[PDB]
This record gives sequence, C-alpha cells and structure tokens, in this order.
Amino acid sequence: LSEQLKHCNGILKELLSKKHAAYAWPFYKPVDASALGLHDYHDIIKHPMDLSTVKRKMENRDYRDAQEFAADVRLMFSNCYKYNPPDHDVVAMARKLQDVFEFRYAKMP
Amino acid sequence: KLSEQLKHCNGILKELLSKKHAAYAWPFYKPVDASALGLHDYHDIIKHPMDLSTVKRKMENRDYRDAQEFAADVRLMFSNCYKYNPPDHDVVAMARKLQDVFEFRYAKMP
Amino acid sequence: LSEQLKHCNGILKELLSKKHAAYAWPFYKPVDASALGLHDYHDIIKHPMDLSTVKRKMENRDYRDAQEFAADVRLMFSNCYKYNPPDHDVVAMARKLQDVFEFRYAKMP
Amino acid sequence: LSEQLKHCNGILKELLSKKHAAYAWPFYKPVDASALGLHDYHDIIKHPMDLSTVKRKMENRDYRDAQEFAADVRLMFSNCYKYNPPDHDVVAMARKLQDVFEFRYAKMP
Ligand SMILES: Cc1cc(F)cc(C)c1Oc1ccc(C(C)(C)O)cc1-c1cn(C)c(=O)c2cc(-c3cnc(-c4ccccc4)[nH]3)oc12
Ligand SMILES: Cc1cc(F)cc(C)c1Oc1ccc(C(C)(C)O)cc1-c1cn(C)c(=O)c2cc(-c3cnc(-c4ccccc4)[nH]3)oc12
Ligand SMILES: Cc1cc(F)cc(C)c1Oc1ccc(C(C)(C)O)cc1-c1cn(C)c(=O)c2cc(-c3cnc(-c4ccccc4)[nH]3)oc12
Ligand SMILES: Cc1cc(F)cc(C)c1Oc1ccc(C(C)(C)O)cc1-c1cn(C)c(=O)c2cc(-c3cnc(-c4ccccc4)[nH]3)oc12
Ligand code: NA
Ligand code: NA
Repeated sequence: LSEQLKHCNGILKELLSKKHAAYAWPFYKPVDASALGLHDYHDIIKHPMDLSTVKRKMENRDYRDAQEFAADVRLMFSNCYKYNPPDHDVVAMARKLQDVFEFRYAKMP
Repeated sequence: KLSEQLKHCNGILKELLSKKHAAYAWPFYKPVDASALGLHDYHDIIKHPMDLSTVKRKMENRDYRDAQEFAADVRLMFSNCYKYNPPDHDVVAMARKLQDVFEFRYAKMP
Repeated sequence: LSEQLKHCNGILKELLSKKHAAYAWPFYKPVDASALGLHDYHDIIKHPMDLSTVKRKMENRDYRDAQEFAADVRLMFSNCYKYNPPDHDVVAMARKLQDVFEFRYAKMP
Repeated sequence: LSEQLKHCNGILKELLSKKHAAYAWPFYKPVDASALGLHDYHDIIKHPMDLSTVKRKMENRDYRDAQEFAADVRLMFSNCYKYNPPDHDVVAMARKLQDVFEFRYAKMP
C-alpha cells in the first residue's frame, strides 16, 4: 500500500528530526569503518545499513511494503548491537532511537 | 531436534523468563487479561495477541522453522504493547527494557 | 578476484578525485529531484545510481566482480542519457566522466 | 611534491591514522550541519574545511607550500572553536588533534 509507505516516510522524517539528533547522528550515514580503522567491521557486519540508505531506497521506491522498510531499520540496529560491546555509547544511542522507531511503526494504520 | 540458531533462541527465551528481568518482564508472562483490566477494545485493536508463554510452547513443540520466525513473534509481542498504549504508560517503559535485552542477545547469535 | 575489485576501487577513487570535479560533481550524490523541481525523475528512472552509492556498495563488498561494478557505473551514465535531452550540460559532463571510466576500466590487469 | 609538502603529507597521514581516530573522526568529512539540524552553521562558518578536503587538495597537488597546508588545517580547527561552546565534546577533540598537528608541523625540516 502507498498509504503504508507514506506512514514509513513519516517515521523516517521523525527519526531524522532535530529532537532525536543527540542519539540519531551515528545512524545518519554508513559507519565509516575504513576511516575509523575498524579492520573487522565488514567481516562481522555482512550487510551494513543506515538512515541515508533507507531514505535513498524510499526516494527510489525500492520498498515493496512497510515490512521491507522495518527489516532495513531493524538491520541497522541489529548491526550496531552485533558489532559493539554493551557499554559503548553507540549501543545506548541505538536503543533510544529504536524505542522511537518501534513505537511509531506499531502505530501504523 | 533444535538447530544451533534455535538453541540460541531457546537461551534468549530462558533469559527473558529469568528472575533477573522479572521487574519488567512479568506483564509479558501470560496474555493481557482484558476482562480484569476493563480493556473492552483490546481485542479490537490487537488482532494477534502474543506473550512469552506462547513463544515457549511453540519452541517446546518445535513449531519454529528458524530464528527469524522466533524474532517475529517476540517483536509482535512488543509491537502489540506499543500499538495499544500511550508512550508514557508504565507497561511501555517495561516493554522497552525487556526489548533491549532481547535485541542485544538476538544480535549476538552465532 | 580481490585483485580486480582493488583495481575497481582505484577507478572509483580517480572518478571522485579533484582533477575530474568540473564534470564529476553531478554524479557525486543522488539527483536531488525535489530541489531541481523534477516531478517525473523517479517515474522515468526506476533504478537511480550515483558514485556515493557505488562507493558504499564497494565498502560493503556487495560487488562479486569487476563486471558488477562496471554495470552500476554504466547504469549511472545510462540514467543520465535516458532522462535528459542531448544538449543538456549534464549529458556533456556524463560523456567526459564516462570517457575517464571506460579508458581506465579497459586498462584493468 | 616538494620536501616540505612531502612532510605535510606525512602529517596528514598521521592525523588520519588509527592511533588518533578517537578524537580525529569528527574532522574526517565535512560537518553535516543539515543532518545535525545546525541551521545557522553556514551563516557562522563561511569557509568549511575538513581532512577529506585537505587530502583531495594534496592528492591534486593544489598546495603552493607548507604555509597553505597549515592555513587549511588551522581553518578546520578555528571553524570548530568559532561555532561551538567551550564545553562541547568536539572542542576537546579538536584541541587533542590540533596538539598532534602543531607539534609535527613545528618539527618540519
Ligand atoms: C557514536 C560514537 C560515539 C563516540 F564517542 C565514538 C564513536 C567512535 C562513535 O561512533 C561513531 C562515530 C562516527 C562514525 C562515523 C560518522 C565516522 O561514521 C560512526 C560511529 C559508529 C556508528 N555505529 C552505528 C557503530 O556501530 C559504531 C561502532 C564504532 C566503533 C568505533 N570504534 C569502535 C571500537 C574500537 C575499538 C574496540 C571496539 C570498538 N567501535 O563506531 C560506530
Ligand atoms: C504493567 C502495568 C503497570 C500498570 F501500572 C498498569 C497496568 C495496567 C500494567 O499492565 C498490565 C498489568 C496487568 C496485566 C495482567 C497481569 C492483568 O494481565 C497486564 C498488563 C498489561 C500488559 N501488556 C502487555 C499491555 O500491553 C498492557 C496494556 C495495558 C493497559 C491498561 N490500561 C491501558 C491504557 C490506559 C490508558 C490509555 C490506553 C491504555 N493499557 O495493560 C497491559
Ligand atoms: C549539471 C547541471 C548543469 C545545469 F546547468 C543544470 C543542472 C540541473 C545540472 O544538473 C544537476 C545539477 C544539480 C544536481 C543536484 C546537486 C541538485 O543533485 C543534479 C543535477 C543532475 C544530475 N544528473 C545525474 C542528472 O541526470 C540530471 C538531470 C537534470 C535535469 C534537470 N533538468 C533537466 C531537464 C531540463 C529540461 C528537459 C529535460 C530535463 N534535467 O539534472 C541532473
Ligand atoms: C563530536 C561529537 C560528539 C557528540 F557527542 C555529538 C556530536 C554532534 C559531535 O559532533 C559531530 C558528530 C557527527 C558529525 C557528522 C559525522 C554527522 O558530520 C559531525 C560532528 C561535528 C563535527 N564538527 C567539526 C563540529 O564542529 C561539530 C559541531 C557539532 C555540534 C552539534 N551540536 C552543536 C551545538 C550544540 C549546542 C550549541 C552549539 C553547538 N555542535 O557537531 C560537530
Ligand atoms: Na567492457
Ligand atoms: Na552542511
């Protein structure tokens, strides 16, 4: 449904909005593993995902339905939990942004 | 009878049911008692109720095809809670704390 | 071959280099159809491609071989030719950058 | 590259190296002011600068001498000090990276 993907577009705009910027910013663009010297990042994370990639896929009309959109957003969070120790700042930030995502996604008509 | 991935999923379920998480897991142990709570619209809004006892029985019955089906049921349980409730309800805060345990352990699956 | 994709990474770095910026810049990021007022862009171009997308796919190890890399770079140029009239400045820039790409790609060991 | 610009290239490689990544990463690419909701960033900062811009200029042989290189690196730090309050994490990181830069630059033959 166009209606479902319109709601998904609204969720993405919320995740990218200034009120969430203090915990969303690590997810705005791909993790720059090369720049950070994370030589194992692409060994451990086979399918990187970030909000810019989700936005481009939405603009390109690449999502068949809301479930495909949700799978990419959850992949982004799962990658973060998979790669990082539980006490890293970025894990606390992922959890805060995921709470926003899961709540808005659950309210989809 | 359980695959390596579904054995890890069984370990996650045992953790979600364990005493250390009881202070925020207990609302998810059994079905939402809509009658007792006076929730006359609960089953109008939530078409597919799910709780940890349902997931446990499906695991014991070997009803899960793979880890993704397990994760879908656990996320359905949390999504039902977010769908029905306002964001400031105590049960939503509890759902978020338990979901953080689930998502972290699920992501670390060999 | 790792060797082939290493050469492809060298080609991408050349396409992104300052010496080609005068004709490469329209290809650095996805076409901003909203900003340009291009209401039909995503109706006509079903599979957008740009050098930032190619770079992310390379870093993610999404390319199986040099041929898959070349197919995405040629898709980027083909989208530009498909959407635009032959006298548009962006078509002249696409041709100049494609000459750099085709020449370097042909010289691959 | 001249002898002095070869030393400047060695400084750039050090600033981009893994040992400094914990405080260098905010300077790797242009500040994404739009993504962070910093609506006034380009009103306050007239000449953005970052290590990727310096690296592209160095690769293109655009620096006339070591002083032009030093001016761009100091502009990057000055932009950070100009825009930010003194207690922001990014200001502490700028100071740590600038200490590496100033020390190595001073030792240039
Ligand atoms: C969010 C965050 C806070 C912080 F204080 C330091 C870092 C490095 C940090 O994470 C990032 C900062 C910048 C970027 C850019 C913009 C360069 O792409 C990415 C991250 C980052 C994002 N995500 C989603 C991660 O999962 C992740 C992991 C790491 C990381 C960096 N260093 C480690 C690390 C190093 C040694 C041992 C174990 C982990 N892990 O950095 C990020
Ligand atoms: C955890 C919790 C704390 C609290 F202070 C009040 C309630 C109702 C609460 O949640 C439950 C308490 C008991 C039970 C029993 C054991 C009787 O089944 C269930 C819940 C409960 C669990 N789940 C998973 C829910 O999604 C949910 C929703 C509600 C609920 C009750 N009232 C509301 C509500 C109030 C105002 C506006 C909208 C919804 N929502 O209660 C539960
Ligand atoms: C390069 C260039 C020169 C120019 F004079 C005018 C434009 C629009 C132009 O192209 C772009 C300028 C900016 C951007 C941004 C940065 C906003 O994303 C994109 C383009 C651009 C890139 N690509 C790859 C294109 O294929 C394309 C097509 C168009 C375009 C805009 N208007 C037309 C057009 C006009 C009349 C009839 C048919 C098409 N075509 O703009 C771009
Ligand atoms: C380094 C750092 C730590 C942190 F906890 C939060 C932020 C926002 C941060 O800075 C950045 C994080 C990500 C990025 C990306 C990769 C998105 O481009 C950039 C910065 C960042 C880099 N530089 C060089 C800055 O000067 C700057 C300033 C800010 C910033 C964000 N918010 C403020 C601010 C807040 C209140 C009053 C004034 C300024 N300043 O963020 C950056
Ligand atoms: Na060919
Ligand atoms: Na900006």
